[PDB]
Amino acid sequence: GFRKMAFPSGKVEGCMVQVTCGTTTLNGLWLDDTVYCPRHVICTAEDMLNPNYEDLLIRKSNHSFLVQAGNVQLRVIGHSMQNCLLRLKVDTSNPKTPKYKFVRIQPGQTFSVLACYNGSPSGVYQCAMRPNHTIKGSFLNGSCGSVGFNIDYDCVSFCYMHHMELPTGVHAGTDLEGKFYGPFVDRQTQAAGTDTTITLNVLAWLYAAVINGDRWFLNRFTTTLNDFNLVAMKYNYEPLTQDHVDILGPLSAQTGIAVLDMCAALKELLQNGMNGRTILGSTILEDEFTPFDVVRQCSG
Amino acid sequence: GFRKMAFPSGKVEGCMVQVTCGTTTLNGLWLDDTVYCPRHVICTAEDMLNPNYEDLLIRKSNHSFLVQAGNVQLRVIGHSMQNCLLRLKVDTSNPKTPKYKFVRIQPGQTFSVLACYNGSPSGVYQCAMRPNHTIKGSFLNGSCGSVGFNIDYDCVSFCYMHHMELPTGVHAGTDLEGKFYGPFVDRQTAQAAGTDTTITLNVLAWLYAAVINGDRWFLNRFTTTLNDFNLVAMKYNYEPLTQDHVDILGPLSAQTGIAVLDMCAALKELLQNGMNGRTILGSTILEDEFTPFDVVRQ
Ligand SMILES: *[C@](O)(C(=O)NCc1ccccc1)[C@H](C[C@@H]1CCNC1=O)NC(=O)[C@H](CC(C)C)NC(=O)OCc1ccccc1
Ligand SMILES: [Cl-]
Ligand SMILES: [Cl-]
Repeated sequence: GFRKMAFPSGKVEGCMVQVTCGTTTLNGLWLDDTVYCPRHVICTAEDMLNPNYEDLLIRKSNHSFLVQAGNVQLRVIGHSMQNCLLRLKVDTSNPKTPKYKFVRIQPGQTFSVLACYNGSPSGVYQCAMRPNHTIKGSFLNGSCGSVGFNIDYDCVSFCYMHHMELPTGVHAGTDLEGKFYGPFVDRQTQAAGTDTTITLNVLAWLYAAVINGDRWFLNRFTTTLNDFNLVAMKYNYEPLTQDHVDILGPLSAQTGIAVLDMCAALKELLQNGMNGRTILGSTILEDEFTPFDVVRQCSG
Repeated sequence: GFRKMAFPSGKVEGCMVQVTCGTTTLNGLWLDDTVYCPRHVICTAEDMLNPNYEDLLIRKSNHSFLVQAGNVQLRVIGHSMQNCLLRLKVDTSNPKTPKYKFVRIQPGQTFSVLACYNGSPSGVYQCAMRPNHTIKGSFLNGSCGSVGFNIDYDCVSFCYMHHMELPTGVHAGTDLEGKFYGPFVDRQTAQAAGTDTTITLNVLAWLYAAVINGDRWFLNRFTTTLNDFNLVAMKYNYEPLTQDHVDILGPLSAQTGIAVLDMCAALKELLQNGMNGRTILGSTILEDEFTPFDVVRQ
C-alpha cells in the first residue's frame, strides 16, 4: 500500500555530533573536517530575544566550543558564521562522510528528518515543506541542528537544518548554507502565513489512484494552466508552476493522462466535491506524497 | 507535533546482504558469521505450489548460494534451515553487527521496517502487527528478507522477516526463528487472513496524544465501567481492554489528568456517533498503530 516512508538514515547517523557552548547543547553535522550547527548555540537565555550574533561570536574562541561524537571530543581549529549557521573547522575528517550535496528544496517537496538529541539519533520520519515554508515536524527541546535529507543512489542531499518551533506548533529552519526557508529569523520572538494545499502532490495522489485502477474522476475535458491556477487559489490550493508540470511528466507518461487533463479532473473535484465517493480508500485528498514517492512505491 | 516515527536504521543497514540461488535474488541479514534469509530463495517457479523444503535443500550445496555484501562475495561454508528461514554460515564475520536479540512480537505492538531490494536499503517506516497477524506494509518484488526491528538503547531487537503479499495487499512474514506470524504458509497460493480488529489500546494512546497536542473536542463529562466499554468495543470489532492495558495507560492518564475510563467514555461516544466530520491530530479516522510507548517516546 502507500506508507509515508523515510530514507534509510545510516549515512546521516554517521555524521551527527553534539555541539556545546556552556550548558547549551544542540546537534551538528560533521562532513569531512567541518561541523555545521545553528548559530544560536552561542546565545544565552538573555541574548535570545534580540541577539547580536556578530558580537556574541567575537567573544568566542575555538576553545569555547565542545564538539563531541559520542563522548569523544573533536578539537575545533576554526570557526565562522555563514548566515544562520556556524561552520566549525575540526582537526579530524569524518571517516563516515558520505557522498553528499547541499540542496535548497522548494515548497511541496518532501524529505526525511533524523530527529536527534545530544548528537544521538532518536527517530526518522518523512515530512513535506509546506507552501508557507514551515514543516509539520516532531521536534522537542534539544532537537535543533537535526537535519533533513534525501538520498539519490549513494548521494545524500542535505536540505534542512532545524532551528525553531513557531507558536502554532509548526517548525522552521534553514538550508545547509544557513538561509532560512521562509521569512523567519533566529530570534526568540513570529507567524507563518496561512497554509495552502500542495496541488502538485494531490495531482500525484490522483495519478497513483489511476495507476491502481481507481479512475472514476477522470473526465473528457482539459484546462489551461492559468484557468486551473485561478480556480485553485479560490480553494486554497497552491498554483502550479512549470516545474510542477515537469515533475509530473513521468506519471503523465506512465498513465497517458496529460497533466492539464488531470488538472481538469481535479478542478471538477474541487468545484463539485467528492459527493461521498472515495479515492484510494479515502474521502480526503492527500498532499504530502510527491510524484517521486508515488513512482517509488508503485514501481520501485 | 506528532508523527509516526521509525527507529534510525543504520545499525540494521550494516547487516543487509543480497542472496541469490538459481534465478532468485532476495535479501538476507548478516549477523556475525551467519546470513539469515527466506528459505523460498531455493524454490523454482514450479516448486512453489507445494515445495518440499527439506528435499529441495538437501539437493543444494554451499556453492549454490551467492551472497554479496556490496561488491564483495561472502563464501558460504555451511547451511541449515530453521522453520521458514535459511541460516547460511559464511567465512567472514560482520564487524558492523550490532548488539541484538530475536524477539517474537505480539499483536498490537509496533516495529520499524527497513525495506530492502538487492541487499540495498531503500526505505524505513513504522508498522503494527495486526490482531490478525498481518502487517500493512509497502513491499514490492525483491523485498523478501527485509526485516522489522525495534531499538532499545543500542540493542536491536529483530522481530520480523518479510515473505509474502496477500491478495488484499497486506503482508505476512516470520520472526527471526522463521515461524510465521499467523496462519500463513510459504507456498505460492492466494491466502486470506482472519478478520482483523482495531487495536483499542493504541487508539486510546493516540487520543491521549491528541490531548497532549491541544486537541480535546471529543472529550465528554461522562465515564464508563471497563466491562460496559468492552461490550461496546467488541460490538464494533475493537479489541477488549484488559486491566493490564488500563495500567499501561497510567502515565498518559497522569500526564493529562484524564482517567483511562473517562477516555474510554470518549471513545465509546466516537464509536457510536462518529467524528461529525471533525478530525483528531489531522486524522479523519481513529489511528490504531501508535502504542502508549510510541506516544510517550515522542
Ligand atoms: C518475495 O518472495 C520476494 O521479494 N522475492 C524476490 C523476487 C524477485 C523478483 C521477482 C519477484 C520476487 C515476495 C514479496 C512479495 C512480492 C510483491 N510484494 C511482496 O511483498 N513474496 C512472494 O512472492 C511470495 C512467495 C511465497 C513462496 C512465500 N508469494 C506471494 O506473496 O504470493 C501471494 C499470492 C497471491 C495470489 C496468488 C498466489 C500467491
Ligand atoms: Cl493455500
Ligand atoms: Cl452502539
